[PDB]
Amino acid sequence: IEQPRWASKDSAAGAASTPDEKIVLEFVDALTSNDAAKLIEYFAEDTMYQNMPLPPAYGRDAVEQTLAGLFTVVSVDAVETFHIGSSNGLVYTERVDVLRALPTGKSYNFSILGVFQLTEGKITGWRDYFDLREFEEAVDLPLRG
Repeated sequence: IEQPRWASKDSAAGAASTPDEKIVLEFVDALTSNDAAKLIEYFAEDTMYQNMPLPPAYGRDAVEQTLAGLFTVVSVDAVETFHIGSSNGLVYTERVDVLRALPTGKSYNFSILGVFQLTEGKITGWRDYFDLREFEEAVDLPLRG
């Protein structure tokens, strides 16, 4: 999985330079855990998680459940973060997630730009934007949108 032509060293993951950037980098790196119980610890009680524009999860319980549901049908095999940056309390990750369907073994590269909001170092919001065309096939759960 190569570096894109448009990747900029000035915003590379290794150049993350605020507490929030470093926390978010750590979190998306921990996605390969496939471990909802570990991942949920990064979230505030008052929080949200959405794969745009699918129905959002609000509240830590809902986030935990949807993360747990994901890892029953999908392994996040790799996360490759090309850019990380932050502005006005928001953190951006321009990246690629590699998802492998557990029942088919088929692998999928998703180009993602995600925005995170943290409050006192805990995730208050997380919205990933990417193409969902292959998402319905890749995740063996009914899309609810």
